[PDB]
Order: sequence, then C-alpha cells, then structure tokens
Amino acid sequence: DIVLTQSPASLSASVGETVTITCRASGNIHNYLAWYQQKQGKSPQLLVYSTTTLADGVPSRFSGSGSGTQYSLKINSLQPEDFGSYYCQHFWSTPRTFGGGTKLEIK
Amino acid sequence: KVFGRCELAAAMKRHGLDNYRGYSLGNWVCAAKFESNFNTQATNRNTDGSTDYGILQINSRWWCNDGRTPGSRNLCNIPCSALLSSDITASVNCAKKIVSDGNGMNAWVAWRNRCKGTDVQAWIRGCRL
Amino acid sequence: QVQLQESGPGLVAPSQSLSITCTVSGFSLTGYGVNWVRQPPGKGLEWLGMIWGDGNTDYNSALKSRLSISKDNSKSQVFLKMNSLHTDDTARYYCARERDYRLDYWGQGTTLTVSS
Repeated sequence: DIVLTQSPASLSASVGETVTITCRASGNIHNYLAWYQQKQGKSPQLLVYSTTTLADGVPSRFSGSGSGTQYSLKINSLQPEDFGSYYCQHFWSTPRTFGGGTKLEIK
Repeated sequence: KVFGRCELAAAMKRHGLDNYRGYSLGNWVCAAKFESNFNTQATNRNTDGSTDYGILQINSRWWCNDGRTPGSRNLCNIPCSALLSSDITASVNCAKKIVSDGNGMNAWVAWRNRCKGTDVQAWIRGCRL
Repeated sequence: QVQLQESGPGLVAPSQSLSITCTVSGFSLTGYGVNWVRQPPGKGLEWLGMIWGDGNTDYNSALKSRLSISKDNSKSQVFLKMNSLHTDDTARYYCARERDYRLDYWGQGTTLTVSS
C-alpha cells in the first residue's frame, strides 16, 4: 500500500503564527491528497482536496501544496478555532490510507 | 481521429481540465468514452433538429451553430464543424463554458449515468501523468 | 441536506459478528461512494474499505478477510459487517460520502467496544 508519513506529531503555536504540516507518500499519488481537521470530539472535516483546492466555506488562511510524493498544509495566522488534529489521506487507487495525524495545540 | 485514453488524458490535462471546477481528470476521459468513444468525428442527430458534435458531443441547438437546427443558441459561439477537428482545443473551450460550476458535468447524460459514482480515475491510471 | 448516520450495537464480544448501519439522506447511493473509517480511542483515522456507486467494493488489505460492505440503494443504507472481533477493534466507526476523490460529509460516528 502507499503509506503516508505525516510530521510532526504535535505542534505548539500561538494565534497569529503560521505553521506547516507535511505528508510524505511512499509512492507517487499524483495529487490525489486531501486534508481534514478534527476538533475535540467531532467528526473529521474536509479542508482541502486534490492537493490545493479548498473545500467550500474553508477560509483562505489554509493553503495546500506538493507534488509527486511530498505534500504540505500551511496555515497563515492561526486563529483560536484552528487548534485540533489534522490528517492527510491519499486517493490514488486502493487501499486508501491516512497520515498519522498532527496535534496543533496552543502555545 | 480516434484517441487513446492516455493520449486523450494528456491532451485534456494540457488544456486545463484536470480539477477544473473540482472535477478530476478521469471524469472527462470517462465522459468522452461514453459520448463518442474517443472519436473526434462523432456526430449524433436527435429527435429534434439538434445534432451532437465531436469528442464531447456538443449540441447544435444550444452551444454551437450547425446552420440546420431550429433555435440555435450558439452559446460557445462556434460553428459545430470546428468542434469536429482532430485537435480538441475548441471542443475543450466550449465544454469549459458549459461547466459553469461544480455540478455542470451533468450537461452530459452519459457522464451522469455512466461515470458519476464509479472509479473514473481507473481511466488514467498508468498514463504518462 | 446530505447526512450520514451510523447505528451499531455498542458492546460486542469476540463471540459475535459485528454489523453497523449507515443511513444516508440528501443524495443517492448510486451517484456517490461511501467509505468506512475507524478511530481507536485516542488514535488516528484508519481506512476500512468502501463501496462505489456502482456496487463495487474495496478493502483495507489487512482487514480484507473479515470485512464485508453492502448497501440497499432503496432503503438508503450501507452496511459494514465484520467477523473475528479482536479487542483491537474497539473504536469509533464512521461512514463518509466520497464525492470525486474526497470525503466530503461524515456521520457523527458510533462507538463500539469488543469484550471477552
């Protein structure tokens, strides 16, 4: 299977900071990569799909990039509601897999 | 000119259809397979003066002008015969006009009924891209 | 209004075969896929498998032989069946709609615990 290596595990940051989360794919997934946010006891929520496309209603401070096997989610000027966990998922053939996640907590 | 799936995928990606309005490249290749079986010369007259033209089968009463259809709207503002070329550019430019939003591929009945809900990605897996 | 809702048994023993339901509304099951994802207590998301709009199914390779996904387009329901339950199967189970290679809607999830 194509495994996704997500880093880092945790991130401590303050409101106003810009952070970066990465997912490295074990094989080329051809931009079929999505990112989700999950808040304390809520279901995951789609943020970005197809590497760079924001889901509707998702603020511009989130941006995705990457190609081939290295992928990134950038958050510009984190707001209080951005803290939670983040996950990447690949959609290249099957089986699909998720990254291990990143906990973004307040500094 | 009948296309190969990969050759067609490549050409469509060259013209900006990959993730155009949220649609993955496979949708387009699937739509063409079912509409004209990858044939640029394909044509289809309907039970109304209208005739669908080319690789994506563009209607002559709404999008192009065939000169023989009652009530031609000619929205792509193109003669239906230009859509019949071996270079897909004009067919692509009109289709991008037709899909004004994330639900516009519904303009193609073959897509909605034969592509939507299936692994359309399967059409481009293994293609140089 | 697209919604997916799960419903399961909550607590099962390895002595059983698990069956979870996902009732959806606001869309047709022939026009979209439905994925099944779980999250062990305090862990990350795990992909279990899916059923495409056309009825075809795909599974997580490790769990393949003890999973089975089916649906009833008319009742608007998708079912996850699982056998040989290990205590490691305790998790929150989710069903999510796939729309052109992205899971855009998720149900609330249902919590399942595997006992002795």
